[PDB]
Amino acid sequence: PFKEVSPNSFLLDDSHALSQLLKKSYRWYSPVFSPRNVPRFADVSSITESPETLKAIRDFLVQRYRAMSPAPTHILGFDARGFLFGPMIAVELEIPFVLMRKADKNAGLLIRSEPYEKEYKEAAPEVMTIRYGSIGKGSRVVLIDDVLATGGTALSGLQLVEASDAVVVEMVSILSIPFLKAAEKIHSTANSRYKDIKFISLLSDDALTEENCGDSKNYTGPRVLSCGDVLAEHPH
Amino acid sequence: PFKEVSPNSFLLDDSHALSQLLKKSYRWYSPVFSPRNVPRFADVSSITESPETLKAIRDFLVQRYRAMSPAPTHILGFDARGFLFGPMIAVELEIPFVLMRKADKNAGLLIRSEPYEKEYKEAAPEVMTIRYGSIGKGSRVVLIDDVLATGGTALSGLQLVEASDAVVVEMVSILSIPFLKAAEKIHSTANSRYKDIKFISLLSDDALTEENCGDSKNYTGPRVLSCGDVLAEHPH
Repeated sequence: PFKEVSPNSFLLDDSHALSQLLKKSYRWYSPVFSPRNVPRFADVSSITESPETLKAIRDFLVQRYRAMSPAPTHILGFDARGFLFGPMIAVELEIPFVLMRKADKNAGLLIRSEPYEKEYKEAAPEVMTIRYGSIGKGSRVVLIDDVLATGGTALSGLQLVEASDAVVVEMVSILSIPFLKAAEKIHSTANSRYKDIKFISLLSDDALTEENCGDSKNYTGPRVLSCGDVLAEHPH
Repeated sequence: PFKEVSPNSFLLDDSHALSQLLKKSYRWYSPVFSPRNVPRFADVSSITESPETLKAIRDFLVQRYRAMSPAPTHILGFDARGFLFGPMIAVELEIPFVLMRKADKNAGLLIRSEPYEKEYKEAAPEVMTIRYGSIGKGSRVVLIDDVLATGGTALSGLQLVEASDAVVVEMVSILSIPFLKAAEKIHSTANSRYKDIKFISLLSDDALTEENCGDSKNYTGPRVLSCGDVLAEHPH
């Protein structure tokens, strides 16, 4: 079951088989072996390439929403890693999977989010969208993505669902980075207007150790190799 | 069953329930209501937001790969729309779902594709990657994406699987645009080196009519609305 680690922010108890599987499967990479400058980049591929882990995520969440009352009406996934988990849950629940993407990636009349201005040593916030009418009045939406880091896109999701005159069931993520205090900040911003938004995570990055490092040890070459170069490494 | 519309390019017979459901569900948008300058932008959301259609795609393809011999070992989906269909099939087949993404989106040591130079009135081709070792020697990979248009990324997929010393089972897409002759061009390029690559599609865009137009009729406003503006349209 989910334990409240902080107000309206729940974490799956680490005894659960899903939590153990995630801890075992996850792989993170350091700057030299990743595309972003963060200490540990948690690779979503380490999850999707694991059949057992992918199935455990699907089963747990589907069971969770089937037993939920009132039941969710929609699943809104974030571009692009949220697309990896949303559809397999939505197909079982038999509800629509809506896409949250940048305007230049979305079709139809769109509704755009309004991100806050960035703070010193910033990092530009993303304006995200959903098609106008993809979610209606009375819709109960589950927001999904792989990792809850700073919470920028989660806030975009909240704004878009609110603008649509619908309610957020909860923000679910496979992994959370509690240090970045996304849930805490969202829960207090603008006089606690989002205080009632529930956040659920299946694993905390604090559970990831050196054993989860996917970095190649004692490697001094480039991070990216051309397909022609890789071809020359074997008889073909 | 799949019919050969051209050498190694198969289309699901339009009598199939899956083909009928796709024709009924699909929605396309013209330039003013889409993010790309094409006559008809086939919106993948019209598929994912349709529970019945999403389930029909999952059931058909899963059944197809379970009855396949030798059975596929991996499913490689294209960023980001391929992420929408791959995982729900891979979870049932209990095989890995590998991600093909641009280098600045992928973790670990990567293998990059080598796209051809563009032709007059061009449109810059994308260099795509997969993590080195995500697919090994002897792997039988199914490539998946929503639409087969020019085939640029499909070729990247083929190159990456080939470089990995693995074989392509087939390139599958929900929708194909036969007019752009992607299958024909890939099958002849570089002295027919990819002649044996099978292409399967579930629906041809020629089946999409005006009835599938998602455009708002007699609308003169902007394509994108801010969440604040949408909020003012209803009591809140």
